[PDB]
Amino acid sequence: SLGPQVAEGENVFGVCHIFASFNDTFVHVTDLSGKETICRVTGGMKVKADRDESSPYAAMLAAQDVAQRCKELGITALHIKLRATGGNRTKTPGPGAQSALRALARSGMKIGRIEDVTPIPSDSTRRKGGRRGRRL
RNA sequence: GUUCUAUUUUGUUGGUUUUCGGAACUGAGGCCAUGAUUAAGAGGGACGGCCGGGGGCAUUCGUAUUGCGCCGCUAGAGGUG
Repeated sequence: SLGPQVAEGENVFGVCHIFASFNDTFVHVTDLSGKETICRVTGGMKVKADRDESSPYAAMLAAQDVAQRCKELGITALHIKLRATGGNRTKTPGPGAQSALRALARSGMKIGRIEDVTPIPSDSTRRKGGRRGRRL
């Protein structure tokens, strides 16, 4: 919550691990090595309904809570890690990904670099489901 | 040359093996236009390089999933129309 940095000289950098699932929106702010984190508020905490924890409404509210909480410390430069479900499951980011990318800069924080660190398998195991799949 | 014999035969009577006619063995020959059609827009096999997620054995690398050990923050995380 205290920053000994000078405002005019440099900006304190950081990274964000934005997990985009089909039923939740995880945004996770940690420091440049990733061991010691800062703040993690989800899209399921901002809405009192499990149906819309990956809705675009839920994702941009989590960015504002990150924007309000991290402003107390002083980290304005924020790198971005876009992470999908990965593995044998889908590698496509969920619908609550772009809006989490979209709101937090508008509250006043500065964007670093965007990277895809999705847990993509080289060669994965058997995907969940049978030989016919998730028929419905 | 070796083995055997049908024989015409010794003017008619008794011995003998030759020439005589044959069947087989063996030796030196002469001679033959002296004996082999090609290699299938078929193959077999060889040779020489190249080619193959071809096979088997050993070796090596790579995420990912699950779980464990350590650290930081958390009241929600999963799942579904």
